[PDB]
Parts: sequence; structure tokens; C-alpha cells
Amino acid sequence: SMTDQAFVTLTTNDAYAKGALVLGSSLKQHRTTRRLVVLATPQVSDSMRKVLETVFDEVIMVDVLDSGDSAHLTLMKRPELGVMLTKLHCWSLTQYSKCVFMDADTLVLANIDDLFDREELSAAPDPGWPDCFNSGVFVYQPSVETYNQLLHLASEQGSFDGGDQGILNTFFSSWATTDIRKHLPFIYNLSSILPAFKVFGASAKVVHFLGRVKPWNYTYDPKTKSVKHPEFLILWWNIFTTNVLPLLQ
Amino acid sequence: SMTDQAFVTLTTNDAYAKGALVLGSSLKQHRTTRRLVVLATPQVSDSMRKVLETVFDEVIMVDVLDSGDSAHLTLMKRPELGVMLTKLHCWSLTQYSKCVFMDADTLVLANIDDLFDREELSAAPDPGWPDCFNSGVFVYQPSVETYNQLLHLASEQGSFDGGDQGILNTFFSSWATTDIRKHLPFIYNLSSILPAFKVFGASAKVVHFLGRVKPWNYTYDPKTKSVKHPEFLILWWNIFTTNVLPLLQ
Ligand SMILES: O=c1ccn([C@@H]2O[C@H](COP(=O)(O)OP(=O)(O)O)[C@@H](O)[C@H]2O)c(=O)[nH]1
Ligand SMILES: O=c1ccn([C@@H]2O[C@H](COP(=O)(O)OP(=O)(O)O)[C@@H](O)[C@H]2O)c(=O)[nH]1
Ligand SMILES: [Mg+2]
Ligand SMILES: [Mg+2]
Ligand SMILES: [Mn+2]
Ligand SMILES: [Mn+2]
Repeated sequence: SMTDQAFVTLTTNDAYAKGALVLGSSLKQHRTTRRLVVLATPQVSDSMRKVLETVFDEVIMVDVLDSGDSAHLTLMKRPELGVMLTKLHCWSLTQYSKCVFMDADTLVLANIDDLFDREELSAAPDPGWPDCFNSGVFVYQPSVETYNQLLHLASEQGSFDGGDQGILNTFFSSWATTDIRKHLPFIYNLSSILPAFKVFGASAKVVHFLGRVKPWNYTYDPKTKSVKHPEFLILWWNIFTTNVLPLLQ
Repeated sequence: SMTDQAFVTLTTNDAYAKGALVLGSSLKQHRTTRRLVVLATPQVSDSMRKVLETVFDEVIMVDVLDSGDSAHLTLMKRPELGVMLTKLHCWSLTQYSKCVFMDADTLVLANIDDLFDREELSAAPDPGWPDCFNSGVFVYQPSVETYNQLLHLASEQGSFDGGDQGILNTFFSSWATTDIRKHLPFIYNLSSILPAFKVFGASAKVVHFLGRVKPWNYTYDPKTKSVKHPEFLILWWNIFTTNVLPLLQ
């Protein structure tokens, strides 16, 4: 296998854990040759970590509240940024030479191992402000150096919405104007879920359920096989019910 | 002056004419050294053309209903596409070596003559599907060849929404993946009118009132100096009342 490269996702709770299980299961379904990693916190229940270990190759515990954690000092300056400081540990994974970070609210529809042809920092434009890249799917190179610099920036600048996108766009500020090969096609992070979707949505590789209501916040009804287009939402729930639930033997 | 280069806009009626007057007036305010051109149709009233001649250097009449018009045969195949076939005449203006097309629902906030450093086809990403460029602001090279090919594509493919963006994106299909210098910064076509705008909206060069309701569809009240943020909307109306109305001596 490519033991040197991984898909890396994050969950700080049992709800986003359901996302990660669907993401990981979807990467396996499309036969990734790379490792699957999930960053998890002590807020994820032991019982959920046991399920995550059935999908992920590594469940890596990160606890920013631990005084021995690399991000703990930054957290005392910015106590509102625990989730994003947890996310930033993706750069601490120096056992890998290259990774694709994916949000736990994403879902893979095709093999996307060709993302490992890209260099740090390759990412898709954010709908709404497309000179910024969306931080939900990105190719990067773990580095303690880069990690510490992102921590400093988080300390200095903070994050109005608690997300990492501003910080990552501030650090990787040449993305908009430099090297078109670092622009991932939008189909690798399809996040604006009429006429553009009717022509190109069929070729989506990754769906991103960006925004307030996540697929797992819906109530699924087996009797109608529907939540109470929801095309993508139905596919999420199809993977969950078909591929995830039976991992619980 | 740069008699060889122009800003080119379009109006097929008196309502969008008000847009063009505000756009043209804004380009003059920021001291363009280029020519100002408006493509107009016989549906624009003579009285409005007289006002347009006070702002524009050239009011160029285009009538796709005239059997001598270059786009007339295409219109008989696609009678629903009169406006976009009118727009496509922007490529017939071979008296200019290079032009910036701007929609009549745009407004300039700074000198943007440095767009003439760009090559065809340079355009900003469309919010919502950012691997397509928005066809409301673009750098191009007039050519009868290119014109005829866009006409053919319009004939072959049509336009579901009546706009030209699909056609232009189909013809200039390498835009997303090739030559980052052909990606205009989003501030040259700021069309998604909270946190990204709070950091970068102040540096906007062009505002685009993309979507259903246009600034001139609002009712302005002098007693409150408001329509019945609307920051951009207020600036539109400020240019209209301050700079446009008094051109009517
Ligand atoms: O309470 C939270 C909030 C977010 N996340 C992680 O952070 C990512 C970014 O958050 P989200 O996708 O909700 O942001 P959006 O994509 O909606 O802006 C998620 O996918 C998760 O991987 C998490 O683990 N716990
Ligand atoms: O009836 C019309 C519709 C559109 N236009 C022109 O076509 C451009 C594109 O239309 P619009 O800006 O309304 O499309 P949007 O930017 O909202 O998608 C306008 O700015 C005008 O220049 C026109 O002259 N008459
Ligand atoms: Mg510093
Ligand atoms: Mg043909
Ligand atoms: Mn997300
Ligand atoms: Mn427009």
C-alpha cells in the first residue's frame, strides 16, 4: 500500500463521528490505496471510537485541553478555537509525506487518489467568495514547522467564525493568483448543494454538506427510505444504512 | 487616448439603459483612458439614446431582427436568444484590438484600466459554480472568426436560461484549468452581494448586481436618501442622482 500517504478527517464528537464513518466507508467503497486516518478527541465516546477503528486505519487522539498538547498554549489565548486547533494537528502527522484532509461532512463518489499528484496547498474554490479556497478538502504536507506557524497565526489573528479557512487562506495567500494546478476542480469539493448543476453535477467526485444542517441531523425513515435535490442526502443515508450500520456486526 | 481599446456594455431596453448610464458614469469618475461603448437595440428609446450619447463615446445599434444582421439566421433557429445574440456582437467590434465587456448591472469603484494587461479570455469566477467564469466582466479580443464560432455554438447548443455564460464557458473551456493569469480577481466582479466580505469587500473594484432585482427596480426616496448591506445599492443611486440626472442639463 501507500503507507506514506493518508486521507485525514476529524471528529470532536459522536455526531460528526457518523460523518467520518460515512466518509471513510465511501473511500473504501471506491478502493483507495491510501491510509485512512481520523483525528478524534476524548469527547468522542469509547464506544464510537470502537466503530471508528473498524473503518479507519488510525484513530489518533488529540486533546487540546491536555497541557502536554502542542496547541494548549494557543488555546489559552484563544479558548474559543478548540475545534480548529484540533484540526490543525493534521499538519503534525509527520509519519505521512502527503495527506488529503477531508471534513467529516463530506462523501466520496469516485476514487480520488489522483489528488496525491498535487502539491501543498491544493484546494478547491469556496462558493460565495471564490478567491478563497474551501478548507474542507485539501492536499498538504505534514510539517512541524508549518504546524507551528499555523498555531502562531491562530494565536495572532483568531477566527471570527471558529473555522480554519481564514487562517489557512492567510497563510497560503498565494493560492488565488499562483499556480493553477493548486486549484482543485470544484467537483473534488462540491459544496454549493440549477443550470450549472444540471450540466456538471453528474461528474461530482466529492459532495460537501457545508452549512448548518448535516445529513445526520435528519431523521431517516426506513418505511419511505427518505429523510423527513435530497439526491446527495439520500446517498449519504444509503451508505450509512448499507455500509456503516452492519460494521456493528 | 487608447482609441484602440474600449469598455463595452449592452442595453436592449430603457431600464438596463439606466444601468449603463451609471456604469459609464462610474468609469469616467475613475478616469478611464479607454473608449466607452454601448451596444443598444431599437427597443431603446431615441430619447434614452440621446442620454447614452452623453456618457458613451459610441452608441452602436444592433438589431438581430434585421435580416442583414450577422446573427439573424441564428435567431431564427433560437428565437428565445435575442438578448444574448445581441451581446455576442461585442466580438464584432474589430475597430478595437482589446475590450472589457461589462454587464449594464455593474458599477466601478476604482480605475480598472489594468484589465487591459490581460489576454482573452480573462474573467472572474462565478460564485456558486466557481469553475465557470461569470460572463458579466471579461477581457476579450474582437474577431469575426470568434464571433461566428460563438454564433454556431449558440445555434447548436442554445441556452437554457437565455444567458451567454454557458456558451462562453463551453467555447473558452480551458479557463478553469489553464493559465491563472486569466482568472481575474473576484474584486473585479464582486457578484455575491459575511466574514469574507468583512475582510475583503472594502477592496472591491467592481460591484455586480447579479440576480433578479436590479438597482433601478427600487424606488428611491430623496427625503431619506434611501431605497424603499444596501451600501452598494446606495452607491448606485448616489451615482445615478449626483452624476447621471444632471447630464439631462
Ligand atoms: O463540533 C464540531 C465542528 C466541526 N468539526 C469538524 O470540523 C469540520 C468543519 O466543520 P463543518 O464541516 O461543520 O464546517 P462547514 O463545512 O459547514 O463550514 C467538520 O466536518 C468536522 O470534521 C468537529 O469535529 N466538531
Ligand atoms: O433584457 C435584458 C436583459 C439583459 N440585458 C443585458 O444583459 C446583461 C446580462 O443580464 P443580467 O445582468 O440581468 O444577468 P445576471 O447578471 O443577473 O445573471 C445585462 O447586464 C444587460 O447588459 C439587456 O440589455 N436586456
Ligand atoms: Mg508574529
Ligand atoms: Mg458544429
Ligand atoms: Mn464541512
Ligand atoms: Mn449582470
